[PDB]
Amino acid sequence: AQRLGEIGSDAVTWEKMQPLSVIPSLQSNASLVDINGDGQLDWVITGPGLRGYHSQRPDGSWTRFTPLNALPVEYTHPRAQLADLMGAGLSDLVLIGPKSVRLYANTRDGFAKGKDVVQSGEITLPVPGADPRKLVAFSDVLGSGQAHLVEVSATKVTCWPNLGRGRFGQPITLPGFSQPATEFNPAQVYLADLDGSGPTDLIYVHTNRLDIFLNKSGNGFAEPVTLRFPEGLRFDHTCQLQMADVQGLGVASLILSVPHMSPHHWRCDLTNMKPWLLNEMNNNMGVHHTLRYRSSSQFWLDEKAAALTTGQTPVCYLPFPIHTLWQTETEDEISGNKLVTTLRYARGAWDGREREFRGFGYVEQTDSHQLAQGNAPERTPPALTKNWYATGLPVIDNALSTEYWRDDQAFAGFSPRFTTWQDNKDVPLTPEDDNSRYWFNRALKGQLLRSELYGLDDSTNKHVPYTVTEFRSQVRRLQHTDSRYPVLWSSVVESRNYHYERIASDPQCSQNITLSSDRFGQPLKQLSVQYPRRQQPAINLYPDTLPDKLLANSYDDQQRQLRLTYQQSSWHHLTNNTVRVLGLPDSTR
Amino acid sequence: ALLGPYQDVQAILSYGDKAGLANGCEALAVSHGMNDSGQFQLDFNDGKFLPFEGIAIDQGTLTLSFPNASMPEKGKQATMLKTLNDIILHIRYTIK
Amino acid sequence: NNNLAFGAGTDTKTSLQASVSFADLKIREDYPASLGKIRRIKQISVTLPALLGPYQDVQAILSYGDKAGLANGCEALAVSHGMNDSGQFQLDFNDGKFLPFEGIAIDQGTLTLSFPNASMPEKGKQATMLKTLNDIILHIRYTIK
Amino acid sequence: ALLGPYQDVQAILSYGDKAGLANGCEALAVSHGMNDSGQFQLDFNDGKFLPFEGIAIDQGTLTLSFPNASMPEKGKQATMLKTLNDIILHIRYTIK
Amino acid sequence: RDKRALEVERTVSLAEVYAGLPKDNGPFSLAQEIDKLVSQGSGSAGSGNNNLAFGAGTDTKTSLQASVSFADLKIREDYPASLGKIRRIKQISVTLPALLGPYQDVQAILSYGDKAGLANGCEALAVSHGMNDSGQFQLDFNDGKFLPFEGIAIDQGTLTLSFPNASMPEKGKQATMLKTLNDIILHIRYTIK
Amino acid sequence: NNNLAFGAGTDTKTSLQASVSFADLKIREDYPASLGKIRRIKQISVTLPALLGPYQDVQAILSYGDKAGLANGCEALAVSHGMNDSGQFQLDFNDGKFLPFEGIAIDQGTLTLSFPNASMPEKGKQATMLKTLNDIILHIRYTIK
Amino acid sequence: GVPHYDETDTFLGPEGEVLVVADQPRDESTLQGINLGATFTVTGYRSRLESHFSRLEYWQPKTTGKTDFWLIYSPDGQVHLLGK
Repeated sequence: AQRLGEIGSDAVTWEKMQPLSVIPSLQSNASLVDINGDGQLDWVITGPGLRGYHSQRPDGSWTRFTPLNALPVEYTHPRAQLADLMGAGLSDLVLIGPKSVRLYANTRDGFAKGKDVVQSGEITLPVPGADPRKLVAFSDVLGSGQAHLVEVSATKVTCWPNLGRGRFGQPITLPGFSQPATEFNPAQVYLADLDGSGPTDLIYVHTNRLDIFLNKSGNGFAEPVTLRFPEGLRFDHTCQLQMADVQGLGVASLILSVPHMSPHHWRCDLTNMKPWLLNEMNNNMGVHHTLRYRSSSQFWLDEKAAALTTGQTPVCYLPFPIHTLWQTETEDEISGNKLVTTLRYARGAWDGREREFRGFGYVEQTDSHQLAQGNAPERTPPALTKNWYATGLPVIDNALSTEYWRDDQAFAGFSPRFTTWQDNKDVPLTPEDDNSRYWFNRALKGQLLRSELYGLDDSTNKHVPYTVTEFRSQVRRLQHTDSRYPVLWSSVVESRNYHYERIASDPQCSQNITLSSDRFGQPLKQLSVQYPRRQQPAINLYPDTLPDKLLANSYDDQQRQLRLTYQQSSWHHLTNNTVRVLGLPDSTR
Repeated sequence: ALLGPYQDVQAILSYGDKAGLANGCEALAVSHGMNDSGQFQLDFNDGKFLPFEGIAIDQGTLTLSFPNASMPEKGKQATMLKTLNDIILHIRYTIK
Repeated sequence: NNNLAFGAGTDTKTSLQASVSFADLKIREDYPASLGKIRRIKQISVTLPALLGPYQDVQAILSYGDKAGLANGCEALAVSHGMNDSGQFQLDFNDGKFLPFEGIAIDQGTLTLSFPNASMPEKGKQATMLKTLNDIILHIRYTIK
Repeated sequence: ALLGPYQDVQAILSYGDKAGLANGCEALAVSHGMNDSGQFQLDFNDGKFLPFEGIAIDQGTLTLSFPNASMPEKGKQATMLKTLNDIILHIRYTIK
Repeated sequence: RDKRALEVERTVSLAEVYAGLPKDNGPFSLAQEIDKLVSQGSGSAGSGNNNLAFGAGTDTKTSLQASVSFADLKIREDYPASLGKIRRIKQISVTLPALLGPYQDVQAILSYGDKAGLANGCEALAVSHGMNDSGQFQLDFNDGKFLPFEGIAIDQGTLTLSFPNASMPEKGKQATMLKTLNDIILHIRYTIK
Repeated sequence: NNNLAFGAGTDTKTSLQASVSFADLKIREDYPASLGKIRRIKQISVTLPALLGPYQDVQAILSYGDKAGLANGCEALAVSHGMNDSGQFQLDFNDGKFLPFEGIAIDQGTLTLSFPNASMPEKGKQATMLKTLNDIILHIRYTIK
Repeated sequence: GVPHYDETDTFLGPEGEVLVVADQPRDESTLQGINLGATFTVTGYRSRLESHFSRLEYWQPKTTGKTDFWLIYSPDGQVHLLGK
């Protein structure tokens, strides 16, 4: 996918096809599926005598062949399907019979010993492919976040809840769906979460129109919405209806692919905004807040495009698009002014091991004033704030430093410190292996690492921040006598503040350092550092509208002293099986 | 019908009238239920007549028989038949 | 020779016919003359993109309306499915037999595709299928020699 | 069962009784475990009798032997067997 | 004197052939030269036996001919000499990974422009769909017959792939498909003995 | 007989060879002796789970380095790709011919797999492919009699 | 995955962090002087990411006539009871 048009447009296109530079040589009995739940599609080979895969990395390279630790003999069985029945986000291997299911849990390196799960009561499950007059598929039609086993026929929709581990509940009838039953053909039944909500809707294709039944939260279907096809297009058994968020809108669009001697495609957009988001607030006292959202995939495309203009190869570490807040607008009625906050996000990421979103490694905020007409000659320029945060994935966190504003005379920047609580000391540690590196780095997630503030004026020093703030975090290992993960604690050990006021030279700068802390994170020893003024460089970089010799007259000796404020402290802790009181102050010097 | 991955169906299809049925083309077994031919392999080129071949398309009667269907006697088809929605014949015929 | 019409037989009046002149397809022009003048049809399959139900079949006859070395029984072809549907239960170019329409010059004559039981007023079985038919696609295999 | 990345199955199927077992139709080797008819190529029309062909459906016993199964001997199949959920025989037979 | 020969496949990208010509032979990007030659009703690209050009027949002046010298493909360097000196083509298949849909055709002729132990009618192959396209309705390597191009030494002579009705000014039928042709791939099967 | 080396031939110095002793594979111990003593190879295919570029092939020769009933041309097998690549354009177990390596005792002699143009400081074509080759797999079909 | 309820499961705390066992299990019968009627196994927990250093306990009866429960000891001496 590519950004179409200028950066900031919401248009999406695709580039000229190019061969991938590298692909797996083994493409026999293989398919492209995610079997680890990493977000990386795996070219998975299950051939005669060989089981393994090549995972597609986010930078475009592939891993080497990785053997599976264990694959079921039945993997290749004609009724084999993959579905999440464990409720783990992984695709498990399952065979469905009418009274039982054979389930092999996905253990993320191979599969578990298969178990036969017998269904309770008199529950009888549909077996997909058993009857050409109806559709049987795994989909979420209740909006619970689990695929359920669903049977769709001309007269009714029946759902069997997924209770986990192959157990199914009693069938639920979801009323409202109905076709002529002579004209009913399961081939024409498509499922999608078109409104961006929990449950999946049902689309029935008729040759000249789409019959869309919205899913009323698992309690049946809404009356069908009929969308006529554009003139000249008719749907048939050769035509494909696809449903995908090709536009990054958070919702699928309907795509009609028709290969009739010359493939052509049509797309229906039902919305350009995700429906169920808070959109407005009005407090009836003149304050009106409007929210807008933009998906993370559109921010990615802008990032991608920007890289092209600089010859760089960006990597998206976030396979799962999310809707972030963008263009928050506050209108002050009575007054007539508008305040607009624009956010821009970049470099966000998905964990892949804990299957969670880590956050964005970068957030950029603008702050603009649209003053009421007639009030001013465009006074009050907009501001810009750049914020860098740890994602805890040190492929991003390490890259973020090149985006920082450069001051050639700056103090050395920060890097995270890792320690272990050893004989009650904050002892430095270099993580022993990759598991520790993972657990330690993730403990940094969400920490603000740097913040820069700029005014967006029309001056000559508009590219110099007013302020810069830097932080250094630390992660301490407190306990690892457990399952593989450690108990970790983290805080900011150092914080550095620069004040440039848009003058690149002669900044003020100070730093707060916690030299030592207790087992409960209390600041046993702290230091505040006030750094001296730089010794008067040759080039002023001041407005030079100043009184004669003012700059010379602005230098003094107090400004050249290094100040270290040093404070000792102690606290009481009442810790027993019945009492827990921490941090009661005792003393300080 | 709802058969599992390792579950069969037992049924016999036969022609109930006078016709030049070959010996062994008089009746056909059904075992898997999915477009199930009366044979382990289907080949229209093996030099042999197929089951029911040569029967006029408009004469006589077909019967499909499910043994062990009765529920009160605990038959085997008895539980599966309660899940059989329809019966579909696929008839290949020729016009000459 | 490029039209639609109902039949004029005694049992085909309710059949819907479509026809095409080979001469108007300009197949010959696709390849240089120098490659050979004898250009004859090897095989024809028919695709009928249409919306059909799961047990709904197609009844259609493809036939050649001209003088040609049609073999006895290669004069006409049935269509049952409409998905690159040949006139045979099996298609084999090596069974020692001539195929339906084999040997017809690519320029000469007219094909007709006849859909019986088409007229809606007569409650024809195909009357509802034809209304979901979007095109007719022929797949013509031929040789140059 | 589940197999490691290069693991195969070693098992012999044989008939433990008096029957017209042709020379080499006495026993069959299993290697992949999936509808594993122990033939490099299965053909029901090659003019030969297949393994176990002709044995009456109600006579004698089948044995399925898994060599190198004992865990104390560190047998190679020992860990495969620990993951084996069931054993399934797909039996084709004819009525005449 | 029979011998099971080593049966060897090799894949050839013409884009990499023309792109890889010595500078003095006029190396070029295939897709781009095709676009120019289609838009113009004439011209050529490349040199020698490694080129693109319009044909000079009486009914081929509107066709584009892609030419490839076998000698320059260095097929014989892929395997050591000691495996056998006879290295001959068994079969050639043409893949045109074009945006050619399932209901669209390509008209192209593959031919050998030299003297060789060819069968009559095996000197030229028709390519109609471009997907591992052998000019056969069915491919059978055991039907008792010689295949198109069978027996040609792997380092001798030149192949031509001709696309008729290519010239855009003549409103040629292929003129629009050729502008979207990303590459030409030849799958060459040959044996060693 | 269980090693990696460059070939000693005049045109093999840039070929990377791998060799394996059948005797050390202990194929023989997979099944009990009572099932038959004559255990012979029927067919061998090679699997090569490496990464490749756009249209690159794999060049490798599999051969038997010992005394055996090797028919003329069943002495060695060429591999063109890694997908369980047999020695032919088509594998047919019933075409009336012996297959490469057929009849070799399962526990005797040594196989060699040779990758020509392997050396990097020579710019061998396979030099890069080999750096993406994590394993080499032999799928062996054999019979007990 | 869906929990097994067989103590192979893990738990999430007040904020959705994974709890780990910190304290070797101990027995108890009286909670703040209240004789609960049964002996409970009491296991202590910490969050994997230890935010605010609270301490959690899981009380598991050694009987069948009683249910389990959780306690939380906040850093300010505040004590919470959940699920009793």
